[PDB]
Amino acid sequence: NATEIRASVGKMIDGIGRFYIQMCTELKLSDYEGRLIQNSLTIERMVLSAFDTGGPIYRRVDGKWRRELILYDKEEIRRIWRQANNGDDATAGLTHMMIWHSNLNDATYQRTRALVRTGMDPRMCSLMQGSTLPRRSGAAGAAVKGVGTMVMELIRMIKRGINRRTRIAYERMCNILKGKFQTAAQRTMVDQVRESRNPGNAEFEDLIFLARSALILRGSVAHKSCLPACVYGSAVASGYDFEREGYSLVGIDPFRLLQNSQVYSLIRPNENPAHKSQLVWMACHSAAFEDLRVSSFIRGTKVVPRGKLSTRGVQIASNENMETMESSTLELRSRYWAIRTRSGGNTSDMRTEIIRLMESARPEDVSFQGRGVFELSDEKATSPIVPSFDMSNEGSYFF
Amino acid sequence: NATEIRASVGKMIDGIGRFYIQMCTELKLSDYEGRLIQNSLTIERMVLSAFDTGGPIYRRVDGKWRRELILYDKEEIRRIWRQANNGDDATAGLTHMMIWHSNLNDATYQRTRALVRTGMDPRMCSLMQGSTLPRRSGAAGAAVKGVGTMVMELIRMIKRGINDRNFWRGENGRRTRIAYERMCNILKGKFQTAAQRTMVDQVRESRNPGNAEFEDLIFLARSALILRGSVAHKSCLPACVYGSAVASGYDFEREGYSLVGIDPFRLLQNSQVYSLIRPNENPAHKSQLVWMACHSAAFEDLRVSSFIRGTKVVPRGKLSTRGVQIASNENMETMESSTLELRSRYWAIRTRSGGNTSDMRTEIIRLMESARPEDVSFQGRGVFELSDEKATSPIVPSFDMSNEGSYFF
Repeated sequence: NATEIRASVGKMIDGIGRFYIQMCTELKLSDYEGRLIQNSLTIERMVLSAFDTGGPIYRRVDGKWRRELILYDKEEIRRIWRQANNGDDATAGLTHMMIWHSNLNDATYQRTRALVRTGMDPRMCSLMQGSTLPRRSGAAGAAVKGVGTMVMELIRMIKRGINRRTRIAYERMCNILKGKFQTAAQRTMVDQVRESRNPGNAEFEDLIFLARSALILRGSVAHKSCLPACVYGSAVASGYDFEREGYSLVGIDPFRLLQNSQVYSLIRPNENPAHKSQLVWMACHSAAFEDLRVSSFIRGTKVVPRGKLSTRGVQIASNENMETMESSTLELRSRYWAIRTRSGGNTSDMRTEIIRLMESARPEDVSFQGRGVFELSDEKATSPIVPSFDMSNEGSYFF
Repeated sequence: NATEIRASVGKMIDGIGRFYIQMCTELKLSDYEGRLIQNSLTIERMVLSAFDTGGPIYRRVDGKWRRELILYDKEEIRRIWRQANNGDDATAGLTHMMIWHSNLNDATYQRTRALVRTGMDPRMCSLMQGSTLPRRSGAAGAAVKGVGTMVMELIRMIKRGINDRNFWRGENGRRTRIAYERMCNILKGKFQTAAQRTMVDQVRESRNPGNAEFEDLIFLARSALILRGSVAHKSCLPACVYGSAVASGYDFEREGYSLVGIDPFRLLQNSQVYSLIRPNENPAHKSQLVWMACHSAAFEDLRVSSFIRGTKVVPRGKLSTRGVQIASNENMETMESSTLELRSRYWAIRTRSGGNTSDMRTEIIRLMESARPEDVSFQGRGVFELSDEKATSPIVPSFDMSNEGSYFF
């Protein structure tokens, strides 16, 4: 059923577009200045703030870039927003940029300080997908969350409490949690946790276990390709009428759109452009915890690890100066595309059950058997391509 | 030094009187109206509601009485205040009003509602003195408050942080903690035994105050039942009286006034103060009340209470009167006004001491274990006559005559 799902989400994409265009028309920005991922970000956040303000806005004068600090009627923003969505709320829409930000943050930063202070192992990076994503996120907003993400929450919710209506949350938060697991025991053990009203260290220690079980017996976590507002604004302005022509966040749509996007970015004096583009590209698909090998394969070019990456962050801090600042054109095109999946793959004390399953598991264990990559011409999911990694690679752990 | 105090006191007294006058002179009152206790309380309230306004103002239509829910412009009241007060902000004066009320409050309502609530034993009245006094009252406010109240406010927080909204955390949390500490130090201050005091320190040294800390305070509170705490007793009078007093041109600023001496009794002695009373009550029973409230002798031994006064001071459970102020829910055509018997044969001085004698928990028990109700405190002090204006002839009474039921409540 390509009617609702493909076209209803198109309508949510149209809104973001239209809005971005309106909002650019207010700031009286130029074309080059509306394609500046920097300005786009600021706008996106102005809105999510107002629906739950001012921000940094960069301008282009003969030669150099001028940063403007501006403020807008928090309500005016809310007004312009609905105008674009037919006076609707389109929570989906706000939630969408709510994720684009997430996926950018899960790739720009490593959230160790928080994991440890929670009592999670810092090496549990690949499980913190969407830890930045405000709880306000929608129902299809949490589905993108990693197993580890959920645990950090419950553990804090529990840690302060064990240190009224709050209950329905906890059970559900677990049901979701449990719905991440895709194996008997995994599933069953979550229940054994959800049994206690005042779950103390008994649980505190057990979920942490299950957290680690997912490192081997992963769960189902959806990935959503959420592009910057500018990309959708520009597309809408170019005539693309997505609600009519349909759009996806896990199909070929997002890659194809990024195959023509003209996004620019501010870039510090010593930073590497190629390295900058990489970053953004990984935020456009939630590939911050993907196997670098595959990311590079699909990308078309080296996908260098975080450490070796030359950049501190896409947003420009108030600290920096504009004199020594310039801007490059972001390389967002990719070689092939792939169905962003949700599945994690698979081959007494319920712990034992898992520990026993954990064991038989080898890192070499092939997942998504038969699934492959698609050419950018292959609109339909017709012919798949299987990658062979016998190759001089460059790692697998972005972090 | 000593001559100063009395000046400021007078200075304050004077201000107050000067004020209540202006209020009468305002509402176009009379000698009578301006002496009715109920009318006074309404004023004082409004004088306080103006520094964070309305109340019932009583008038007499020959045959019956009148209510008039007066709403006087807030900012104006606080402005006539400085006028009457030389353009000084008499905050102390405003504190005097507050206390008068607290002391009239303890003398009427038994605060059990709140005790069982915070988990304190319902039998701790002896300790809940000055509890209705808001935080808005300074050091004066605290000196008056007692162990019960101090514990109560501490337990209130201990618990408020168990629901824990990060109660003791973050920039504001750290600010609360500071407060919690202050209050711990206030409690500790009142204690006379190092054991109690040292044991306070053991509680305020925690950072996750919970049941542990909680039970230790309930403990410290029982102890104050026998190892008396050191509390402050003052003599605060309805400003209607202070009005009449300045009337005579009695300049307290000169003549000096005090809140722990004879001066308070001197006024109440020559003073005409009425109060509205409903049917089925003994018009003397209200007198006791107001009188008690005036001296804060709500938790004083009924003996020393009934002796210090000429008549026999009866307990609450045989005092037919449900308070000074009057509700709006019931008949006002049956309001017999009466003159309050606010006099006493003898006057005594109010004091601070309670006459005083986890290892601390095991050791405090000893002291308690050692105390006896038959122990005499304040050896050497007695009651004085109104002719002995300079406390000099102690009349140390012989008490136990089987009329022992000193527990007002």
